[PDB]
Amino acid sequence: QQVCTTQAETHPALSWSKCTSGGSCTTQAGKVVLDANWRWTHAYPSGNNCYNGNTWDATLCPDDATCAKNCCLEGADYSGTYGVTTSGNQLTIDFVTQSANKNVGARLYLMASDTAYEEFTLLNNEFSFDVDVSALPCGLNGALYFVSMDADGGASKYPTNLAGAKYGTGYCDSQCPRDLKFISGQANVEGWQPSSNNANTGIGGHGSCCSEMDIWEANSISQALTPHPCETVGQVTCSGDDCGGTYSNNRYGGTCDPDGCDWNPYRLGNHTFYGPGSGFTVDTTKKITVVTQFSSTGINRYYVQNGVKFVQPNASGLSGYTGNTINSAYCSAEQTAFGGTSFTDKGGLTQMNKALSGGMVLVLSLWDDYAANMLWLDSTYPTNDTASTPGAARGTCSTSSGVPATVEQQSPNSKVVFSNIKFGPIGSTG
Ligand SMILES: *[C@@H]1O[C@H](CO)[C@@H](O)[C@H](O)[C@H]1NC(C)=O
Ligand SMILES: [Cl-]
Ligand SMILES: [Cl-]
Ligand code: NI
Ligand code: NI
Repeated sequence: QQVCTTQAETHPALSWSKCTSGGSCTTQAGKVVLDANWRWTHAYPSGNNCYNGNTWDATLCPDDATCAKNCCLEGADYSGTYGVTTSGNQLTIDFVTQSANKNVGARLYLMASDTAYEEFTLLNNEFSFDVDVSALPCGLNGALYFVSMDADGGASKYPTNLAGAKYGTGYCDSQCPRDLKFISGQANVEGWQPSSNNANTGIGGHGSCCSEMDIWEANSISQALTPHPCETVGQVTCSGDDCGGTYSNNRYGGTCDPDGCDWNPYRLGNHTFYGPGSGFTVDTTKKITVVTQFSSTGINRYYVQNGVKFVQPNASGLSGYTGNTINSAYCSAEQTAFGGTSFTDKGGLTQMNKALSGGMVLVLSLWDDYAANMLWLDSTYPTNDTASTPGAARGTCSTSSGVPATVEQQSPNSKVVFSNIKFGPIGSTG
């Protein structure tokens, strides 16, 4: 895509800490950038909208290549349109923001500079952040995660991407998402189908696949930590159903693992660890520090709240696994007990570790779920199962919760607040 400037693009500043072996940390002057899908796209250098509602303009966009030549991305009013603000080391994302239109959430990337995403190599290192999920009810997901995106958004590979990282291009993840309007310097107009339950979204003929490490997906009720490997570490474009993922006729027919080897303490039999108020070990009405440590043998986790350190609880009642670590033994035991082969079919932790040994881009988002109402995170899922089905129970939310139109109407002032990001070798951030 091209770049237009009737709306200025200024990336909100966000401080974070880089720590070194020995525990010295120094402040990094980062910034964040809004994903290109949230932006206004119109004719370059000026003219009609290329995309409006959930359909493309056929004249401007007769094919994928011509569309990208004819259409530009605009700048973003982060606070006024998207409900995104920063202060020092703190980032806030509001759920519903009303201005010209109703905006729902956001997806943002941490930048090293105004033209480059920050690239984190996770293996042998740890990532720490603080989060306030108190204003995230059932059906919402405040997510902090990593994907194997190109640092320049693909600009050096695809000359028709003139927008680059400055405009939040180049997203990919383990779903091989097909809802993206621009992939690898081309529009996704050919075969585009509007969503039946969402006025603003659709599904195109291509998707964008890459490795993904979901450090944090959570609301005030439930949370999960999930590696997702892909057969190719970095970005690849897929076609149609061969993308796999939720919006495809065969979920597992692609090159990424859309399920992942997930660790949700509630799903793993600990129903008192995480939740609102003093009945839980980690009280979700108050700020939580979440630390995640990556090794060739596994992923370890601890929390700090009110100055008190709590390690990840052990899996409870999982046949053949007694630890608290995402390692190959856990991922196999999980598949054996709960079902599925996707994670190991796509190369498991060995393949995940290849992505963790290269640069990954930090993604911060807030979303509601137009496929499954977030029931997979915070309720019983699938709903035709009950608590007696192994792995069915993931949280205490009602099976009727999380319908997007309902949560958007009911809880529009929901928000997530991420802060105090720290990164360095294992043991260095604490
Ligand atoms: C849940 O985790 C807490 C904190 O680690 C622990 O004290 C408690 O025994 C765990 N519950 C079960 C059922 O294992
Ligand atoms: Cl229980
Ligand atoms: Cl419970
Ligand atoms: Ni194609
Ligand atoms: Ni219980």
